[PDB]
Amino acid sequence: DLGTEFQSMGLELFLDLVSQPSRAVYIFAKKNGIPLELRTVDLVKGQHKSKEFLQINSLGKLPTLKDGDFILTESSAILIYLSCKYQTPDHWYPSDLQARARVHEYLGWHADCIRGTFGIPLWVQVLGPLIGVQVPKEKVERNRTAMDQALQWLEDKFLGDRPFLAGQQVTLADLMALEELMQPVALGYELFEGRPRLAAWRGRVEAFLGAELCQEAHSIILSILEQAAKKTLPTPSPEAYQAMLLRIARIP
Amino acid sequence: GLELFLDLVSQPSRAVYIFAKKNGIPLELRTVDLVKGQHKSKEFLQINSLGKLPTLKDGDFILTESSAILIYLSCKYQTPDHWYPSDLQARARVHEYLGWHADCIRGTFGIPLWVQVLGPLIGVQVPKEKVERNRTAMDQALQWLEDKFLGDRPFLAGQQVTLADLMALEELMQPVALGYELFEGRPRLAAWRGRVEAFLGAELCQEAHSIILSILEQAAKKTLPTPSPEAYQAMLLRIARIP
Ligand SMILES: N[C@@H](CCC(=O)N[C@@H](CS)C(=O)NCC(=O)O)C(=O)O
Ligand SMILES: N[C@@H](CCC(=O)N[C@@H](CS)C(=O)NCC(=O)O)C(=O)O
Repeated sequence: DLGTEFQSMGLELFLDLVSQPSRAVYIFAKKNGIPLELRTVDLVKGQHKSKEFLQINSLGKLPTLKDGDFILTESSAILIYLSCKYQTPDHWYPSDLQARARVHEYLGWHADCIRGTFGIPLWVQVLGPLIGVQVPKEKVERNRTAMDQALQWLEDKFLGDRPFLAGQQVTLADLMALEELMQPVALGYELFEGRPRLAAWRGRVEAFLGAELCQEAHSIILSILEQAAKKTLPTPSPEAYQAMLLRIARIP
Repeated sequence: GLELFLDLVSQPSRAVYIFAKKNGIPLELRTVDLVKGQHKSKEFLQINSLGKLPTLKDGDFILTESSAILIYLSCKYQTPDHWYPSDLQARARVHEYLGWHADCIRGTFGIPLWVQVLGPLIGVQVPKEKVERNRTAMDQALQWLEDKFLGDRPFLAGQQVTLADLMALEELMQPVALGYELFEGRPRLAAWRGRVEAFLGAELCQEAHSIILSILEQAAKKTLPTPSPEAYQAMLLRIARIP
């Protein structure tokens, strides 16, 4: 038992930029100059279900942080953990009791109404057809309606007449939300059209993060539909296939 | 004074109720009857536009989400550190559980109430295929609870009871109350429940679980309220997101 499933010199982030929470953690680290050894784990190929990866995260999900012997999953937990270990600027995760509660409030609602809803178009347009499975139209339509309702709440409850989702500055909440919303955008769902306040929010977040950073975070997802069309994606392993079938059958 | 809007039929409502009672945080409890539809009434929507429970009102500061409310209260009233430890890694274990919980527990464990009580109340059956898929999903999630989170440790995020255990126990009680004996065959999980329940106290557990433990019989006796049209609408949407 040599622990050769090989460490980098420092902090390791196991990720795939096709994944929304992977992109959120990637961006946070890059923007703050947190030195991470990025380890690519190819979801479509099934490397997350490889013997090697399951030794690191038994759940076989991305992203995963490895800080020495300390292995941490869940983007929200990773983002917060990095923020306090690397003492990032307060605005991301405010200390103030109430401003922090607003971030935790968004992250909780996000997990219910954004996560698991906005990623469905990749399954419909790319990943299902990749393994010969079509998502029924009734479900696609239901998903479109749910996305619309969630965006409406995003504007009305969280953003309102304010600049960011949880107050006056960019927080972990804005990062999490943007990267989920990018998944359908990259597949040609024009989510920001007809929604000016959300559109301006997007520009505000991207302006803050920086074009070059956004560009390289989103590169892979912005190209995936065209790659699928030209049949250049990996063939899923049997383990990825199993997981894919389960995810597709979780679509309501 | 603090106000907590809740219904003890609701899992996250129960989690917050328990935390506050156990720590003696003085709350004005404000019952909002979910089955009736009071959560979609105009007066409650003036409090939480999302129309969901639980909701906390601290002066003119209105906060939703049980996880966020639990953390807020923990800091506000400076409760024993173990619930929400300050230590960087012990804290992350709590947040890690809460994130996974929101994916794999919340939305899966509540389904049997919809299958057995709430759907039938408004004339809608959940298809057998979905009930079986749900049973399989609960069993996979329980397995992860035991293998990844508990392991051979006493609680879900370490050596002491945290917010994670409270959230987990109250979701797991929903099917238990409806006759799913999900602790059968799972010694680590059964032991964990014993530990948590011993810490909270028998009386507090009984108060928190009384309503959900009597709901099946209320459905059988036909004594549940008639949902408002707004509640009916929300019910139909919830039922249709069952996969
Ligand atoms: N709530 C988790 C979600 C993690 C997650 O489900 N990640 C996906 C990629 S976006 C994954 O690894 N899926 C592979 C699988 O479930 O087999 C987080 O934000 O970290
Ligand atoms: N993630 C939220 C979930 C809140 C929630 O969905 N509560 C349910 C009752 S358990 C509710 O109010 N449902 C009514 C509806 O959605 O119309 C939390 O833990 O507070």
